[PDB]
Amino acid sequence: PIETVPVKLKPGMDGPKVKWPLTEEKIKALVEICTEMEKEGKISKIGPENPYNTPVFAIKKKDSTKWRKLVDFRELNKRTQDFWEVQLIPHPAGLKKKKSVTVLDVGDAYFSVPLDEDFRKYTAFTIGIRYQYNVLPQGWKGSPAIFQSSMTKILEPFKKQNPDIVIYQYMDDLYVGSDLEIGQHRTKIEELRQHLLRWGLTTPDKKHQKEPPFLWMGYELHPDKWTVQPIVLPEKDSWTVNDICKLVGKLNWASQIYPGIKVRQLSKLLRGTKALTEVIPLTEEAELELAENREILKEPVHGVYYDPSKDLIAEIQKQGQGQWTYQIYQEPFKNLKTGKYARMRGAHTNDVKQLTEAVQKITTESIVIWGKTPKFKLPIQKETWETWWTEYWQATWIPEWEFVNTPPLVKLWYQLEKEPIVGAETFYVDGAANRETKLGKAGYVTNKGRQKVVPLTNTTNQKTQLQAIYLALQDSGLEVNIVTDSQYALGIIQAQPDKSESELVNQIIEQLIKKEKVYLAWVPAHKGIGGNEQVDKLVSAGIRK
Amino acid sequence: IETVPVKLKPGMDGPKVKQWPLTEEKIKALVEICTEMEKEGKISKIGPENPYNTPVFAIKKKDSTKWRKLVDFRELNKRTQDFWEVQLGIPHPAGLKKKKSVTVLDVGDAYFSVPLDEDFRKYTAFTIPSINNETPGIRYQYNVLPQGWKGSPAIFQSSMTKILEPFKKQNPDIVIYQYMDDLYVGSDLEIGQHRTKIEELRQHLLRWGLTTPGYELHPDKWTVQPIVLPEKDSWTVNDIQKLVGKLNWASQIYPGIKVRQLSKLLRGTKALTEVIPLTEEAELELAENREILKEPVHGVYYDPSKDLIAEIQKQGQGQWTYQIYQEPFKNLKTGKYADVKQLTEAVQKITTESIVIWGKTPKFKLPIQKETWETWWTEYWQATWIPEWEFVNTPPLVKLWYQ
RNA sequence: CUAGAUCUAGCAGUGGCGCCCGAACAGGGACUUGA
Repeated sequence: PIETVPVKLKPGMDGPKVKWPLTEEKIKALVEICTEMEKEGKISKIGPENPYNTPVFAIKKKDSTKWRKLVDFRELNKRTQDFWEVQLIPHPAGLKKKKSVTVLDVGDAYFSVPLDEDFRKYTAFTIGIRYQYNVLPQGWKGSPAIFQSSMTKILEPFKKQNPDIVIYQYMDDLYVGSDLEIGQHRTKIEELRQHLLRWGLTTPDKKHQKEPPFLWMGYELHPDKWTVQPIVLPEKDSWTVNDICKLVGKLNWASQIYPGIKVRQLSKLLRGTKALTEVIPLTEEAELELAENREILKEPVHGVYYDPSKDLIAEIQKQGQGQWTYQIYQEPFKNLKTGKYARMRGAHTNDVKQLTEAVQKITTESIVIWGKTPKFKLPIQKETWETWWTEYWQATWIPEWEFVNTPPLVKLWYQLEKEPIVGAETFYVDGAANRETKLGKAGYVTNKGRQKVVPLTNTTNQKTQLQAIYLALQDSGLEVNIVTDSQYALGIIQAQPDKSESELVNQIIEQLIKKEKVYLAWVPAHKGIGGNEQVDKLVSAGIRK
Repeated sequence: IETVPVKLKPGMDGPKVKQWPLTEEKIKALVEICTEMEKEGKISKIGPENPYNTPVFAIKKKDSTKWRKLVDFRELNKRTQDFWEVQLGIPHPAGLKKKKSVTVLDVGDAYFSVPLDEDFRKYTAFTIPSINNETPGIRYQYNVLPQGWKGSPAIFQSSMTKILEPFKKQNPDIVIYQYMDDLYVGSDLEIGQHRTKIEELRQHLLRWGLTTPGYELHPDKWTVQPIVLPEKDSWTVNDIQKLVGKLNWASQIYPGIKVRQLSKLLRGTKALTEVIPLTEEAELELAENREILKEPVHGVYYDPSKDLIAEIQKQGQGQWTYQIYQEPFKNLKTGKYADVKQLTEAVQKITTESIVIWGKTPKFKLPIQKETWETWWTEYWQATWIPEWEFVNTPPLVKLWYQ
């Protein structure tokens, strides 16, 4: 029939030889399936010479009928030579608007492909009696790859005969359809059924063809719309870690169509908690979070299918705390799908960097789904973005975009001047501690002798200098020109982070935003540069040695 | 035909790199060109028999609007270096860089006129991607000398020598270099005469039926950028601290550096907005540092066996910088250039510089995210070879190198 | 081959949420030796 692809083994290896215990009620069960597979013409039985072993492990799955058969290749998968993996899944929004849609399922398709005789020796199906699988077995590493390759190379001629028809294949489902009437649609469907039976496949005439909307791994495919499988949520008060993970997965899978989903406040509960039974209190924050999510999920919504002719637009609705959002619609209110981006690429970050990362991720998603980049409509002016990426140390470029006036907006609470100014004051500061006590100490200095020192508690040198500059700014005026001795403070300040994790830097920025202007510089130690060495010696009391 | 056999590093493993997403606008052209590429008998569809895979993409080069293709053999080259470094090696002349001007060429098309060892074709795996996972990638295999590789020319030099001899025999003053599919040339004469000789060389290559259908380059003008310092009279404590920090950061680079006379005025604490006129000792040290920095580095060399590194930063308004070094603090060249388009053009120029000077592709260090570049670098490419790369956070010390 | 109180059970391939280890770069701190 088809063209079987040879298969070899790893260098310097052979078949696995392993002796488990089975029950009795599952015996007649294995014999029945084995007989049906052998007499049908799929599996042979040659086990007199072949000294190999492939144990069995039956199990009762959902829709309890009985203990069905499986096969164990856990020890052979590693022995097998690594094969090529391709199918690493499509998205409903990545489809087209077709009228005549249909699906073509297949039963026992795996066993519909014989295997090379040179490798059938490695399938000793002991139980006795043996049955060597002459077709693609289950659990075998290269089973799905060979399956899809065979399917593609066998459907190639049909593709060449009907290029105007679309075929979005899958492991076993064959999504097909066009914008034609039902008549020649069913005619071509019968032609495809015949072309498939040419190779020995199965397709009935009363399957789930007019039965849809389909069920596609938790999706609902309608003629001119689509949506995820009908999702629900509990209505209790207590929450366990298991239930937390379950509902988080559910809401993250459903957020792709439902805009306005927050999982930050609800994901923070996992910090530290790792047991499988510890209960946690739903902080008022997460409480209102889940309440709003439920209220939003109280109404149904469906998507649409992308049209290659028309373009696609994007948009973003910021809400604070890094819980960004975005949608994609070709027309007003016709949101194709949505997503979410709240990752923390380092606690120290700002709003513009998060926006850049989000738009980059959206562009990548659109490229891998639709194959291009859409026009973005962001809540930010051109001059501010320009000044930012021009005064930065990277190249943050984005495609064509525009501004949208829909609060909340994006802006910079403060800026940084590249040149000191008169009327200000200088504060030579520094902060360190020891590796054992960590009771650091730091203060500030001025030209009029106005200095003051305060100690620290259990903090590293970095945090020590951070608290030092904190104390220095708490008593300073509005404008100042400060100098430091480490790159940590300068790197954290120049980045203009409008949000972070450590409450320390949060208070830093809170106290700094009120300042009308501010200036910062850096000079290294071990050289005696002005007040640097002076304050270092002053704070050297019982800190170094 | 004698397809010499070759393999990867001893007991090594073939490349199995993934394939980043592509755009349909380019995938259409890729499929359209691969149709004829296969019709011509250059490749053949295959299956998952081999787990190897190589990244692929399209481009839109200058002087045309077609959508050419290429391959990324970075891992293959890193693993098969020894092959072309020992078996089939070539010398690296140095006088070519002193010429008045040169003109890069492209003879990659001529490589397809020679099949390759069948046992080695298994390492030439390249799979085109698919949009929305519609259909698995249509795998293929380069049955002939692929492009973007240095082993194909390493083995084809045998015939390239005779192919070139008739022309260089008549023009000994001209010098030619061959690094990859792109060909080079040495010209030290009139520019019009240079272009006439280039046309004559094209006709020469076309002689035997082996058809071979930026633009120019001027390396004589490239010189090491001397680190320049400010020259003024009013040196506030802010500028004084700035200069002290710059000199201290340069000390570890330039051994003969001193800040003694400049470290005296710092002993007097004061604001950053007051002016202070330095004494003669300060001016003496200033002049000494100026005389020291203006001189190039003395004690550096080039190792043809070690690796290469070349950092790159950004200042503003297209004021780009760049450096090259093998070990830390070992500078070999500097310069200037005056967003993704600018960076791509700059790396292209610096790679051409490294090729004409040292004849080797360095390992850049781009100050940008990974996804952004990996996605938006192919659209603005024009060459045919691809060097390595990596990413690093820029500290506030290299930016002080220049404005 | 492993888990639970000699008996019973325990399977793999894909997409997510949450944790641990190793490699490379950056910043910081100490032990030996010499000037």
